[PDB]
Amino acid sequence: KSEIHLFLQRCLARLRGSDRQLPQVLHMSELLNRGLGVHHSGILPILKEIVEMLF
Amino acid sequence: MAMEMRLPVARKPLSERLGRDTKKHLVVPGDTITTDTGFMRGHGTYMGEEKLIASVAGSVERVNKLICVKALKTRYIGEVGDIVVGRITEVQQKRWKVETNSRLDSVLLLSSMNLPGGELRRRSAEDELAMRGFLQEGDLISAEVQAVFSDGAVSLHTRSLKYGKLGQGVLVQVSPSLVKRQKTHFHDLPCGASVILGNNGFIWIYPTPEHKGGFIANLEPVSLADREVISRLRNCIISLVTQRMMLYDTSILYCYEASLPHQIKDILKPEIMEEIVMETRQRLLEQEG
Amino acid sequence: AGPPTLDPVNDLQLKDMSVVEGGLRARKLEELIQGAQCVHSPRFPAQYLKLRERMQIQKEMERLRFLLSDQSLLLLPEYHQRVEVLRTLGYVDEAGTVKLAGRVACAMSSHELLLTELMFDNALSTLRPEEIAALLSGLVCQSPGDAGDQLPNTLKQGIERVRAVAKRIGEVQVACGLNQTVEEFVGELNFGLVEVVYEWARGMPFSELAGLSGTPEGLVVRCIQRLAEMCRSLRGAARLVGEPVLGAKMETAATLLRRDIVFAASLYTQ
Amino acid sequence: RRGLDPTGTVILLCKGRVPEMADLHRMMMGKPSQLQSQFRLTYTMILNLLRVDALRVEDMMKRSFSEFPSRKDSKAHEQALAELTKRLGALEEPDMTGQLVDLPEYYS
Amino acid sequence: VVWEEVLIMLPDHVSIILLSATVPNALEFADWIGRLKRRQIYVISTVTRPVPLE
Amino acid sequence: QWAIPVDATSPVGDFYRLIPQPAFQWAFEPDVFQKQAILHLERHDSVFVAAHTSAGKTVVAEYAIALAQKHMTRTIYTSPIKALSNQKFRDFRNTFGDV
Repeated sequence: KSEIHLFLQRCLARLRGSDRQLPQVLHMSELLNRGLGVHHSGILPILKEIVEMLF
Repeated sequence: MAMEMRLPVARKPLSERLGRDTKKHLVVPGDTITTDTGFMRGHGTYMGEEKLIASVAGSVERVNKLICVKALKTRYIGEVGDIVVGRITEVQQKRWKVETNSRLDSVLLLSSMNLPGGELRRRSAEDELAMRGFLQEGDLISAEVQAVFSDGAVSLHTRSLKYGKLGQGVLVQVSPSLVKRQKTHFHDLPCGASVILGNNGFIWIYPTPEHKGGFIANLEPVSLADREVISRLRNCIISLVTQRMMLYDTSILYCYEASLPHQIKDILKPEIMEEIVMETRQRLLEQEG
Repeated sequence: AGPPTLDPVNDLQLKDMSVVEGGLRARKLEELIQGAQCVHSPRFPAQYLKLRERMQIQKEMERLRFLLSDQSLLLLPEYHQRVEVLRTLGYVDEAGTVKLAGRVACAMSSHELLLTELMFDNALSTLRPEEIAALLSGLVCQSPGDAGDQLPNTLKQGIERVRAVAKRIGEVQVACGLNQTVEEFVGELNFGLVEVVYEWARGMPFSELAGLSGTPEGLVVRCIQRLAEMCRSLRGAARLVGEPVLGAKMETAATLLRRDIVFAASLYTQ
Repeated sequence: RRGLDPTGTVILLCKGRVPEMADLHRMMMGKPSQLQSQFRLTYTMILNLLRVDALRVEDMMKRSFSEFPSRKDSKAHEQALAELTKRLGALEEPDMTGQLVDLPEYYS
Repeated sequence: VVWEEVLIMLPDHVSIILLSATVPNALEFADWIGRLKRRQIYVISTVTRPVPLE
Repeated sequence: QWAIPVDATSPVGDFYRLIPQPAFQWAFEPDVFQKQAILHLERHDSVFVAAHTSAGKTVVAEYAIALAQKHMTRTIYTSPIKALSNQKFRDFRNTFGDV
């Protein structure tokens, strides 16, 4: 979980604060904390490649 | 040899020799064109206060919402996929500059050129030293427009087999409004020579390439029977272009046959053109009609 | 001479017009053959065989030319019917020559037919950029369509001035040789993402945009980057025509659409 | 992976009803579909090939893969055409005069 | 249709390397490619896929 | 004929006796079909491959990719799916060069 929280910390925090806290990114990174992941073309591409990076 | 020195003759106005009335709509700058609820301005007009005002002499042409004025004398305007003929006027570090009777110069990029070798070997900076050697100053090419820039400039490419540096022949420059739009601007007229009808007003006449890009020089003498054909086509093209005639394959073929009875040297007179253009006019009238 | 044969028409009650006509033709041909002349002469069979052989040879070479012929193509009639529909509309004039209206459609990306006639028929070119950036979304939104009655009074008018053009291209589509229904042509156009892209372009924060909009925010950015390409391609058409009234509001829309979340893309961009 | 696991498993999870095995064997145990062709025409292809003129729509029609089972033996086709046309000249004209005037009509 | 249009329009100075996954009738697909272009192609196929799975 | 199916065992008799100069080395061992394709690919030939493992077919692909920078040319990789389109880019980014 420390590795997850540091890779995600250097991934997600590269953009403006208004975009940094959005329901999609918190609702996916929360399930990523437990070790899950949902992948389909209806999510943001930056959130899309995070899952395959961890996988 | 007698060195004829004639005297000027007064011109007959109104084109009374045939007699026709136009059914078109003609305007001059300052005239107020139709000013209905909603219309879109074309090229040749501008807008003032709730008015569509013509800005150039010509005839209005509308296709279903569009008021525009077509002038009768302009310079060439570039369009995508248009056959042009030009001459190199500047050789730069990474480009050439070509003059094609436009409001600006045209750029031939080094990236788009069939370099010597004509196949896939390599493309790097070693070619840049000799690029300015073969396409030197004052050469003739025949390329196709690629895209339109943001200030009316045109970029032209030579990515085919029929395009590239041209060889021997003669060049005739006319106004870029006497060439009829078609789908085949390359011709192989069954007379003994060929022709390229440049959409910019450059007409290039060269002999047929015997059997079968500038790789071949072929700087050897051309047979006597070929020059007389080139001179005949040169004079016939001048004759049709002068009065009104729009140039394309059938008009030149028709006039060439009509020019056989008398010599190629003696056709420079004001009346011999009229007696040839009228005969071609009636041949077109009895064929199309 | 043969036992009495059953009538193909009356005995078996096969009331087919072709059968009756062929039977009558057969009886007439038999009657005419009974009065033939060539059967009687010295060498009818040999020259008859020669004529038969010549006819088979003729049939074979013409069949081979037809095999090596352009008319053998399957969809060539469909290509002709797809050219006549492109000629009834003033794009191609006569035998491979393209008009000015046929050169605008060449320099586009998608929906050339429905977008060029909108360019000519003035229904959008007299609106503000933040609005015309919303109507063009109906082409590429790719979502189920349910509008909102709280929209401005001009939008409930702005949607059928393009559906009329759809009911103007469908009629020439169907009655030209094509097998595509007029109604299903209009079914392609849907307006699910029409209001959301409006406040999105107006400059409203995305946080409440995702909350109020009833769709996941993964396809919105792709719809945006699809819309911006056609708005980037309408400038070349307005420049080709020479009508910068629309070519100015397209530039304003293009600069009004570029946000920073769109360009985020991947992690190691730079 | 290329040996980078012991084995692997593909579980089928049926959650609503029996899966009608007769098509399970049709899918699992069965050779893949033949490489067909779905060449089709759109306004975009014609518009793009109309402005520039180096190809034709008929050339793309004939050089496609849907016409392969017909034009695979074209050269033999015109060769046979030429041979059969040559055989036409070797046939003397059958007699059409005298009482053999009705011979072509009788043949028809 | 996307693949076919590219393959026909693709010039003759490029050596393509197709990588399918066990397509049955691959002995004539490359025949057609080798006949459309004046070029010679080679076909390779294998059996006995490793890491067996049930 | 334009179509030659090379036998699975007949052509290959040796691999390192030919190609005297080295190539894109692999940490693991190359299989018979990968060397079969590499032998033809060196002659600028056209190659068709029909196998089952995914990355096993990519060996000749990155052989061609590494061979292009020795020829200064360019290569195009086509992936008709978005997830796989960027995975190969990520694989070859840290591996070498610019993609």
